[PDB]
Amino acid sequence: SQSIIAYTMSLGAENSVAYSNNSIAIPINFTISVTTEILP
Amino acid sequence: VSMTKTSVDCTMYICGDSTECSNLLLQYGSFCTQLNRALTGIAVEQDKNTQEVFAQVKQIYKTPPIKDFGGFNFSQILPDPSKPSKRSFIEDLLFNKVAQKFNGLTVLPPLLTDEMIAQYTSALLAGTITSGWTFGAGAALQIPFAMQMAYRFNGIGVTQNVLYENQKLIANQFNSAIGKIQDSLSSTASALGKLQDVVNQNAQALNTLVKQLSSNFGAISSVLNDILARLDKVEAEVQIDRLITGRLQSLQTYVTQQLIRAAEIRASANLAATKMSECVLGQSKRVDFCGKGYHLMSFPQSAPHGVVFLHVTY
Amino acid sequence: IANQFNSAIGKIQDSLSSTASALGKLQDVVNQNAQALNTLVKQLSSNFGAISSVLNDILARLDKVEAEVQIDRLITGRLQSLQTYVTQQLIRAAEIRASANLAATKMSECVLGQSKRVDFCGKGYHLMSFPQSAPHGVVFLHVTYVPAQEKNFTTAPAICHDGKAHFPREGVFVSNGTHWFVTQRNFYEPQIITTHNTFVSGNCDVVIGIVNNTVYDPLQPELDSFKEELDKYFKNHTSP
Amino acid sequence: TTHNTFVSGNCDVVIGIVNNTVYDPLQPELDSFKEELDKYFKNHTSP
Ligand SMILES: *[C@@H]1O[C@H](CO)[C@@H](O[C@@H]2O[C@H](CO)[C@@H](O[C@H]3O[C@H](CO)[C@@H](O)[C@H](O)[C@@H]3O)[C@H](O)[C@H]2NC(C)=O)[C@H](O)[C@H]1NC(C)=O
Ligand SMILES: *[C@@H]1O[C@H](CO)[C@@H](O[C@@H]2O[C@H](CO)[C@@H](O[C@H]3O[C@H](CO)[C@@H](O)[C@H](O)[C@@H]3O)[C@H](O)[C@H]2NC(C)=O)[C@H](O)[C@H]1NC(C)=O
Ligand SMILES: *[C@@H]1O[C@H](CO)[C@@H](O[C@@H]2O[C@H](CO)[C@@H](O[C@H]3O[C@H](CO)[C@@H](O)[C@H](O)[C@@H]3O)[C@H](O)[C@H]2NC(C)=O)[C@H](O)[C@H]1NC(C)=O
Ligand SMILES: *[C@@H]1O[C@H](CO[C@@H]2O[C@@H](C)[C@@H](O)[C@@H](O)[C@@H]2O)[C@@H](O[C@@H]2O[C@H](CO)[C@@H](O)[C@H](O)[C@H]2NC(C)=O)[C@H](O)[C@H]1NC(C)=O
Ligand SMILES: *[C@@H]1O[C@H](CO)[C@@H](O[C@@H]2O[C@H](CO)[C@@H](O)[C@H](O)[C@H]2NC(C)=O)[C@H](O)[C@H]1NC(C)=O
Ligand SMILES: *[C@@H]1O[C@H](CO)[C@@H](O)[C@H](O)[C@H]1NC(C)=O
Ligand SMILES: *[C@@H]1O[C@H](CO)[C@@H](O)[C@H](O)[C@H]1NC(C)=O
Ligand SMILES: *[C@@H]1O[C@H](CO)[C@@H](O)[C@H](O)[C@H]1NC(C)=O
Repeated sequence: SQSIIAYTMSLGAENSVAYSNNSIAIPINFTISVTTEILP
Repeated sequence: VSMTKTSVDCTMYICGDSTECSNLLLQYGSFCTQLNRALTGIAVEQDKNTQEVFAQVKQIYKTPPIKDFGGFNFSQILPDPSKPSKRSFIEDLLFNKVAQKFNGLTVLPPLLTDEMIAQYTSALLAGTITSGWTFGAGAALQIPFAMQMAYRFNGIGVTQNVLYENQKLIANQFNSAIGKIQDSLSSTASALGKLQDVVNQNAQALNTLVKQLSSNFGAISSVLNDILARLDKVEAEVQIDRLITGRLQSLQTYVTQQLIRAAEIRASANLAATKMSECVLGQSKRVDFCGKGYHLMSFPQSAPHGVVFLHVTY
Repeated sequence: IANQFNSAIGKIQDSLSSTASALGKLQDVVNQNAQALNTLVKQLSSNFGAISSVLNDILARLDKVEAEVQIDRLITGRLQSLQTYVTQQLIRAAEIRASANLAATKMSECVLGQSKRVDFCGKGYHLMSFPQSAPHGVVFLHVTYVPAQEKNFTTAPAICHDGKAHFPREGVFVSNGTHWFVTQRNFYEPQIITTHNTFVSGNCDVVIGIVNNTVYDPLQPELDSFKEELDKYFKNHTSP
Repeated sequence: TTHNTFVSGNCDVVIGIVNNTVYDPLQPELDSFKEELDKYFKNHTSP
């Protein structure tokens, strides 16, 4: 049932953000994240 | 960031519609698969340069419809919905300053259309004026814009009461500062000349590449069909092989200029990806790295083949 | 924090034992060197207009005068192929030079240090990094603090208490709704607002969006406890 | 002193925490303020 499709590429996930002159978002928890970056 | 892509085919460029020429081309070997690979290695990279400069955010951020910024009039650098392109008043200006052809010269399109480059810019900017720096270092957390500006001042060793005691002046300066760059950009050319100076060299390299089709190298014409229409197939080859050894030097040089400039362009695109990281997604303390002065924040702007940074400095 | 670290290193291993193309940047340059040497060799078979591309096939069939006209083509084809190959390799030798000087800069700033540059020691806020040997390459395991669970709060730029404006020395003012606290900028750990958490400058006319709450003083109740004990000593000493 | 340090929570969680004085310098002042006040009450016993 497979096919090759073609499409206009998205720039990834959409996000309108709830900004206001008296609202702040603050983290209550966090992740220690390890990533691998490889260079010649 | 990018330079105008091209692709040029040995077969078309050396041989305008002759199989006698094309057998005499095959006589040299892998040169022409190799020169198709060299220019492909540039065309796959001007997209890579656009992606490392603009794709530093993995969401698209949208402005709020209200201008609740506590005095700072960013409308000149956010979108103008009245345009058929979702660009700003400043970014429209950056495109006001700066099918297939004969002979097998070509100009391939960028992977990202200019409209999508401008979309990444508007999202990096909507992050910048609402999310603090946090949309870089993690998820987007909203902060009041002038309380972000307070963190900036606390960053450059100014006590944050100096912002809240003068926020009106700091905005009436800032709105003039984004107003003065308009008046400069409205009329001066050379303020964007760096991109035009890149475009001129790719055009001057193509002008040369097509000019070199018109050269004898000791052959009885520069033209292929005007040698076939006269000399028969055996004695012609002494002519056609001289047009080959000439035209092939012409490609070998043109590709050498295009690879060496692709490295100069890469070096300028990787510097811009560092400017985008340290100046747009943060507040660097590298002195004069984000424009001359103590740095506060910077705004990316989309321009033909480049990125432009509007750096804000105390 | 250790379990998030151990989880992440365990995942970095589990990925490097399962995904193919993570080391692709190193594979790519080895593929270029394999492809560019293969191309330099495939040029040798080219006749270049000579009677044959095997040079022993000139030297076994022709004498000097006519062998010259053949051998000189083979010199021309090969020499050009080497001027091509060495220039292509020189341009690559800078692609590596730049990748090396970037890796030496990252080794120094991210392994021998902790960089306040954004995105230069992986994504997040940088804590530390670790070097791994790869064939012709380095891998940096960058270790980064990333904020993970967030919620909205109301905020204000200053608290007004004695008509004097109080500002955080570090951190930001946050209301959960009922109260006002001061918290460190990158982790929710609210504190009672005090003269230690907050410094003072000028007056509540000038700060756009200022709000009213008391700022706690630790001295007044403690020196009041001494005034209640003083009261007893005064009342006692009415009796003699 | 309390000025060279800052405070949060209690000794159950911090692995390898150590016992000591933290010497709040307000108090070896305000003790010497109470002992001066006590001299004023002792002087007030005399009239
Ligand atoms: C905003 O944060 C406040 C601080 O945590 C919180 O108020 C606090 O609520 C607790 C109960 O969860 C109170 O604790 C007292 O509760 C009763 C009172 O009679 C006693 O039996 C308990 O032993 C204990 O003393 C705190 O007193 C109270 N803190 C303060 C500073 O008043 C609010 O509820 C939070 N508001 C919102 C909108 O989230
Ligand atoms: C922040 O707190 C301030 C003090 O609690 C408060 O200021 C007070 O506002 C009231 C109401 O406007 C004033 O009341 C006086 O109004 C006029 C003069 O303006 C007089 O004719 C009246 O008799 C009455 O006394 C207070 O004078 C004023 N007090 C001080 C010391 O400023 C602010 O309004 C509060 N703001 C917010 C947003 O909470
Ligand atoms: C740091 O100082 C702590 C006291 O401020 C001390 O904790 C105290 O330790 C003693 C001796 O172990 C305990 O004494 C009691 O032990 C059990 C109950 O735990 C009883 O059965 C005994 O009869 C005896 O009374 C104290 O109860 C305990 N107090 C507290 C508040 O924990 C720490 O041990 C010291 N730590 C270090 C590393 O020096
Ligand atoms: C932060 O708040 C926004 C909107 O404000 C809230 O609106 C009410 C629902 C009520 O909760 C009020 O006390 C707040 O002031 C939230 O934004 C909404 O998010 C959902 C998805 O979760 C989305 O469907 C809505 O369209 C959003 N609305 C708006 C106006 O933006 C947001 O989720 C809150 N985020 C956090 C982390 O607390
Ligand atoms: C931000 O600045 C722009 C540019 O100065 C303002 O645009 C002007 O606005 C007035 C009032 O609407 C008009 O009469 C002018 O003709 C506009 N000029 C231009 C060039 O557009 C804009 O109003 C400001 N926006 C905010 C939110 O303050
Ligand atoms: C924030 O904006 C709203 C209008 O959208 C207004 O009611 C409120 O008073 C503003 N507060 C500040 C501090 O600007
Ligand atoms: C009052 O003074 C007497 C000595 O005259 C002393 O014994 C007593 O403890 C004092 N009590 C109080 C409450 O001050
Ligand atoms: C430190 O190490 C010793 C063993 O060398 C161990 O006995 C002790 O419990 C450790 N202390 C802490 C705080 O973990």
